[PDB]
Amino acid sequence: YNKTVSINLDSRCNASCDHCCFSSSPTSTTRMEKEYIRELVTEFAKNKTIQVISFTGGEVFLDYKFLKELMEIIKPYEKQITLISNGFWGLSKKKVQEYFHDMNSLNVIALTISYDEYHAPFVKSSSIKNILEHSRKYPDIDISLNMAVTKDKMSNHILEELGDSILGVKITKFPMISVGAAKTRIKQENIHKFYSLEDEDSLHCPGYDIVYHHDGEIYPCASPAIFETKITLREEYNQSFERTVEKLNSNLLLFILRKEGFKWFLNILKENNKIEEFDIPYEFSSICGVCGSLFNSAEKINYFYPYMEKYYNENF
Amino acid sequence: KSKENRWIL
Ligand SMILES: Nc1ncnc2c1ncn2[C@@H]1O[C@H](CSCC[C@H](N)C(=O)O)[C@@H](O)[C@H]1O
Ligand code: SF4
Ligand code: SF4
Repeated sequence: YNKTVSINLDSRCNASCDHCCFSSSPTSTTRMEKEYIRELVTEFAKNKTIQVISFTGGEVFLDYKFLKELMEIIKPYEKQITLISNGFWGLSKKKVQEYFHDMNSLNVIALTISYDEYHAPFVKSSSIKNILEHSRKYPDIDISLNMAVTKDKMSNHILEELGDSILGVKITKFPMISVGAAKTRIKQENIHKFYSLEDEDSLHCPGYDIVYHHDGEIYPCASPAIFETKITLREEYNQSFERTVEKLNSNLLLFILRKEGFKWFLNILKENNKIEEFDIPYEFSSICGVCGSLFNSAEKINYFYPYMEKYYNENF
Repeated sequence: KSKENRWIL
């Protein structure tokens, strides 16, 4: 898990999407300091094993001067960069031309644009179209469109209104994780259910990807669900990436999760009649929804401690 | 979006 790293630059956003896992908005104040982020980026650029550095938010193009400065710190080290954005900056074709020129010159290998019925009140369809159309001039930047959907807001008209600008662009529609604004602003019956507490053989985490988050903590993946858990990899303010990687690889809970899957934790809760007490829902839109419900409090994580200690003694 | 561990990236 030491070839990729991500930094969440800010919780601030121009949009206020009703599903947002971070409840991002123009008035969000959670963020690491700029100088601290410059130090993280410099360290990641100098690191010999990191190949990709990804930026997310919040909206990373909101303070473009700062994003460009960070990409310029990485440039002499030739690391690959990925960006994700709501594409608000697409409104002006001249701006789109400037940003694609910079992304091309700064080794940005992927740009993901999010557009759907939740983002639509904040960004015009023309802005998204301008970005997607201009991307054809930069075939080495992998362009994708992310569409967050619910049963009542499936983004069918959104895709039709993008017209031919989406031709050649990989589109993925995905359901909601019940975190952040999605917990209170979306009816739970409108969130698709694909998994249940019974299909335990398909309950496996897809893998870890280190994220240095805007709350100043470090998380083992970039799923919306993880940020409401108490699973953090930070032990001190000035912690190296070597130490973050070592902690991830020696975390007993994450080791058991990787090796045994969610059924190991779910069976303990079932045998001890803790499913209702810990508010574990019966159905979920994603395996991450199971993850988030198991570990979103210190009580829940600490409940598993004697079981994980017994697992360590029997297998190590 | 492809695998959940890189969902917001
Ligand atoms: N509760 C949630 N469940 C599922 N996807 C969510 C979510 N909250 C946010 N997302 C998705 O996470 C991705 C990154 S959000 C931050 C990057 C940028 N502002 C953007 O919107 O792309 C987006 O595609 C967004 O729609
Ligand atoms: S989903 Fe992206 S654009 Fe929407 S409020 Fe959250 S951070 Fe901003
Ligand atoms: S299952 Fe848990 S650890 Fe794995 S990607 Fe989803 S939220 Fe992250």
